Amino acid sequence: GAMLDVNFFDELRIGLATAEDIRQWSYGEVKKPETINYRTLKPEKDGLFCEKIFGPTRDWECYCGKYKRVRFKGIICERCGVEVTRAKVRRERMGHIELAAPVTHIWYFKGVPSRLGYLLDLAPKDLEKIIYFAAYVITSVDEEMRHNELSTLEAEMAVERKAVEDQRDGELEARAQKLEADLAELEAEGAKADARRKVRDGGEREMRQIRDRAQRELDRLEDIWSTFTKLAPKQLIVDENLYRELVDRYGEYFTGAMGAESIQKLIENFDIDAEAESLRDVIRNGKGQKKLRALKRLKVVAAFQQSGNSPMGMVLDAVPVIPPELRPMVQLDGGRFATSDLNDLYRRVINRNNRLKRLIDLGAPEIIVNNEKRMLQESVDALFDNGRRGRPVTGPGNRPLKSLSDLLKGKQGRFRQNLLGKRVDYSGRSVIVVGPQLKLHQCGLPKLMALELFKPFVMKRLVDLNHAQNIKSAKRMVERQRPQVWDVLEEVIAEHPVLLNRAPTLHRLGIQAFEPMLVEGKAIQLHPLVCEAFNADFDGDQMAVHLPLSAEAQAEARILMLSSNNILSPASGRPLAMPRLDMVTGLYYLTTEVPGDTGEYQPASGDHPETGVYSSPAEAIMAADRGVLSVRAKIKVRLTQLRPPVEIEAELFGHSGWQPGDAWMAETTLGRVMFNELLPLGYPFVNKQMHKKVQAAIINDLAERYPMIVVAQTVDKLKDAGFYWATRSGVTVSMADVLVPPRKKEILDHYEERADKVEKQFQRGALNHDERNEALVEIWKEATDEVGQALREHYPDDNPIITIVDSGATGNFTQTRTLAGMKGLVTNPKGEFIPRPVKSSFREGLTVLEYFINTHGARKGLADTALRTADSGYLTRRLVDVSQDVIVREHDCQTERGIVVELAERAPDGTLIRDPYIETSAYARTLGTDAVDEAGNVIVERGQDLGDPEIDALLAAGITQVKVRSVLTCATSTGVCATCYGRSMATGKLVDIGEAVGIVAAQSIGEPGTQLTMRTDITGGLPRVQELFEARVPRGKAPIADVTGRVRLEDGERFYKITIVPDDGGEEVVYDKISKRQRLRVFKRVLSDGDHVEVGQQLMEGSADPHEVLRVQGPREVQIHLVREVQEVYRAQGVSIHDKHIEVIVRQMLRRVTIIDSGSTEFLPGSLIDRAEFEAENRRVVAEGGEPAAGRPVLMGITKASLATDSWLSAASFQETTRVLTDAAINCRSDKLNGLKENVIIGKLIPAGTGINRYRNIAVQPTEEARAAA
Amino acid sequence: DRVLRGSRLGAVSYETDRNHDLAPRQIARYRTDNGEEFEVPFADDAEIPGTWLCRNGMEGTLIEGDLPEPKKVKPPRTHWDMLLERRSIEELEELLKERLELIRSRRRG
Ligand SMILES: [Mg+2]
Ligand SMILES: [Zn+2]
Ligand SMILES: [Zn+2]
Repeated sequence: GAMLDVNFFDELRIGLATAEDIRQWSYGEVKKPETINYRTLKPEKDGLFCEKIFGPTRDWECYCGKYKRVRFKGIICERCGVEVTRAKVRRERMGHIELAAPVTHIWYFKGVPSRLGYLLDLAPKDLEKIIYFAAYVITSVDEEMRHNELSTLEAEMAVERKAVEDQRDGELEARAQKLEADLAELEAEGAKADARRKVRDGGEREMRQIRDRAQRELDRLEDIWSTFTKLAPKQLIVDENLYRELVDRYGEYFTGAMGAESIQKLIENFDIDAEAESLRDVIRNGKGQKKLRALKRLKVVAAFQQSGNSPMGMVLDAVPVIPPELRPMVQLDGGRFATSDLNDLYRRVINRNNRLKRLIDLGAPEIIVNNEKRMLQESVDALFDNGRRGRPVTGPGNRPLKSLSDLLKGKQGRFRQNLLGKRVDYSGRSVIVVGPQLKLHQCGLPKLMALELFKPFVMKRLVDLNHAQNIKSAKRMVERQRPQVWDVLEEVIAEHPVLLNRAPTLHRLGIQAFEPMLVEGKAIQLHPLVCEAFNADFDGDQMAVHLPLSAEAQAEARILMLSSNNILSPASGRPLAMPRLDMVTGLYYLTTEVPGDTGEYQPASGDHPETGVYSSPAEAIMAADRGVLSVRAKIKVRLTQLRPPVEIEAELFGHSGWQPGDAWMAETTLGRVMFNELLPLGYPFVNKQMHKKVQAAIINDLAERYPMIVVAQTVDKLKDAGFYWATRSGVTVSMADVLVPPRKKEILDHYEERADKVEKQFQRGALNHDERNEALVEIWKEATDEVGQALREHYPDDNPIITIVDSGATGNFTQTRTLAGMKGLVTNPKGEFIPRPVKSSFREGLTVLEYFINTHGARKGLADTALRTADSGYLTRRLVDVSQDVIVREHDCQTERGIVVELAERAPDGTLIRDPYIETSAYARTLGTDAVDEAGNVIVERGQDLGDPEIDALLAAGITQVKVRSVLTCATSTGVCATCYGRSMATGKLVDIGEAVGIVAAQSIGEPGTQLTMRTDITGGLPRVQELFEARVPRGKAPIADVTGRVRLEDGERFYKITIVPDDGGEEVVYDKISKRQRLRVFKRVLSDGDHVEVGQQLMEGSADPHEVLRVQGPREVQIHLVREVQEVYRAQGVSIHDKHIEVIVRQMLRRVTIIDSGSTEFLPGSLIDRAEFEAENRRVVAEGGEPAAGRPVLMGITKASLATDSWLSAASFQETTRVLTDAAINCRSDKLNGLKENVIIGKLIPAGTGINRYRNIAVQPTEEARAAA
Repeated sequence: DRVLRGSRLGAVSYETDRNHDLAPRQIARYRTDNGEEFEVPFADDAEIPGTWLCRNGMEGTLIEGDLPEPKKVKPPRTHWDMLLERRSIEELEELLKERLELIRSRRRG
């Protein structure tokens, strides 16, 4: 019911037009190529802007001007013709053109494969001659009347040929009599007979051409009779003169036509069922090229068979007209007029159609008429898709006219260019400054921005306080900025959350919601902790503010996207509100311990007591505020309000030390007590030195064991104490605090002698150039590491630079090595090393040549960072477009399958060394089965969350192989069940039943781009990940095994050739073209000759294509390979991604199965279908007899897998929008509106998060025990 | 750099869409040649012409037989008439009979 357009959609179905549907849509028939009057600027009558068709131009204004009142409504005016209504109906009122002669579509002819040509079984170039009026084609030919006229008109044909032969022999006899006359009138005179033989030869040649021309017209008679006997439908007849011969002699007993109406007659007299059965018989019985052709036609043939849709849609009798508001006839201030280029094409089609109608009522020869038909057909094609066939129609400046299809095609259509994004109201942006007194959920706001933002709210409030009695007075008061608006503005702005966003928005934490508070000034203040999540520096970066309006949207920005409820990154579960550089330096200086400092506790006795002890931290604070104590001494306080560590509390109170009350002694510092009071009351005492890893562990454990509000208040107190002790710590950089190592000249002389010897040996010609450069590279790398060792040995611990480095605040040791020491080696523009190298440090200052050498590497890094940024954006786009449908649907899939987990493999001496990859592989995943240690009891039952205490229990019990339940093995239809996915890391508990895990996975994978350095011919960087998800064959193709047993290591000349000894008794496996660009595989030691191999052991050393490993070891070990292969790349940069994020992508790759046996089930060999359909394929058709359908697992790249989707509306957004529509149009492919890409386009609620029907039909009512209290 | 202004040729009002106290409406019915009704809601105080253009393609007449007037239609420029304006009857008939005599002597022999 797409007439009144109710707000309740179920499906969107695209079909195929008919002339009846078009004339039912239309509100008239445009018949004049007129738009406006040149002087009065009013629309014309029966033109492209005809008001009678496309409604009026002003609100309830008829054209003469009589009826101008809203009391008139829907009343057509007999004087002017129009119906009184709003001017908004010019947006959606349709017109149609009437066509004198039919014209076919351009999409069903020109777009290869030609769908009409496949339907009617013709060549496309030989269909071009039909539809462009250059060849005649016979529609239908009689058979019974032709059958008796075969005999009768063959008698007539023989009689006509006999009369023709009589004419021929009469002409030959007359020419022979003239030849005998030439004989008589040459022979009678006795002269030179050479000229007398010339007239005889001319007469002979004349007789020859007479009989030759007679033979040619006899051949013409034979040809017309032969072709009449060969008369069949779908026969092209070239040479319309010969067609006219067929008309004058054998013009009856058949019907022929020419052109689009001939195609229409052909399709009308075309029953598809007989050709469908014939194609079925051909593909069932035969084989080969004819069977492949029959299948390729049988696609669209069976589509029309299952369809109730007519096959008449290719021809067209009435082009529809787009409403005039979509092609605006705007004018500017200054008499300049602008149109949108469709009016020229429409005007052209109108002119051609009117001229053809005039000629067909006049009566004209067929050359004129068919030339007019041809240019009309070309005009319609130029309207629908300008530039496909021949040449595009251009205009002024020779730009081709943007047709209808270019409003959808490409990057300027209504599938991308208005579906990337749109500008919004209630927005704003400014520069940002640090707000280090704010609480975590707060953010600043300048008043000259917030007044503009909250303008309607403050208008309503200051009307309600009678400062301005009407809205216009309120608006003028706000514009003049009278001083009452601020006291109104605070009350209207309290507890009204706004959003913040910094472009570019990489991942999910890029948009966070904050409660505003007013800031005098011009810059948005910001909490200093969230700059880590926003990736915002303060070099002048600009954030943008939006504003939610509805009660629903304010609820979402208050509960979901609030800044205090996003502490853990969803990629890995590590915190992102952890204190960074400056406060980390503060806490490091606070909690370090210095021996030899003032007022230390010593037990020096026999004369006087210890003089280090203190009764309470209050007394310690008083003493430190005096001159006696330092913060970082070592004392023995008696705490009372801090819970002791577990060992000490077990020693003293056993288990019942309720640390609110009791008292105990501790030999800490003061600073660790002062820092440890910031942590909550239940938390055990720490007593360590607060390196950044330790702070990450503390905040991670705190967020696991405590609520988020406790975590937020704790980390805010941490920020305050961190800044206050950072400014006391005396971190300064001065040139007396950058010490050169005092051994650098000795080190450089010792390496310089070796370099000089190598250069001398190349000077004598003892080696080649690349050996020289390699030896120099090795010498200077050893020298650089030696001087770095000397520097780190020399520097004392309490230096500012090494303190900043060692705390984990920022930087690494290489930057200190360059700042004092040596720069090392600098690369080339190509990427190789310069063998010079730099031997100076930035404290001592470089010289001119060294600065010139350094400039290459600096500029190269500067350009390639932006290049890597663009490529990471591209990768994120592809992954989002693949996995934008995996959302949580059920609660329990209820399977028993699952993957296994390595989990701290057993040592050969025998112990459980903990495996280093557990937090990204084993943490936060539910257990598929139970775990039992040495056939005793179970330790952890099915369904447990598998956190740290379960991990410790399994490790103490001494087991490695658990069988976790996970996605990959999820048995739901679409999307995954909640109990498989495990603990969502952004909450620390189980996921809900609406979470968009696919988009979370895609953003968490694609965000740590721009930190993937490749190396210094096998890919090892970001493009290695890019070819992995595309699953293409890699460059460094190291092959794998195909059977186990011993192997024959074997090398030929300059490239190797290894055969494999089989143990199965089959053919001996032989690998042939092993080039010498690789090395041998090292396993367990080098690959030996006669060494025992596996069925899938990699032969060479490098990479294997996954298609091979799918073919050998099946569908399981590809995923175990593909997870571990990608995850290795991120571990090379110290970046942690949990493996369930990659697990969603690899699940989407293996959805499909190829077809090799269509058998008796409906398919085509070599085609790809979903497994879940293929499961129900051989559960329905195998009832009452199984039918052959052989399926193999196929692994496909992400761009290939996204393209072969099913919701056509989403699929049109990628490429070939003309092609994507034009075959879904044939199949009547109704969409489902179930993904997330399509619901954004048509503006309804997304079916994920607060859009599902569990969470949208919630009824809210007071309880009845509280009803009576009201 | 380049920011312009402009408006389409038309003004916009602001009323309320009440749906009760409308103008009194007569509904008229027309009909094309091919049996196509086109219901035309006029005013109640409105003259009804016998013919009216419709979306069907032609001027559909009234469904009444009250005004059946087919009168004023003719082709003003026929080739025969503009032949008659320049050529006389005896000259044209002489040419006709000469060509008839020629084709009689050609087909007959
Ligand atoms: Mg910046
Ligand atoms: Zn009017
Ligand atoms: Zn599941």
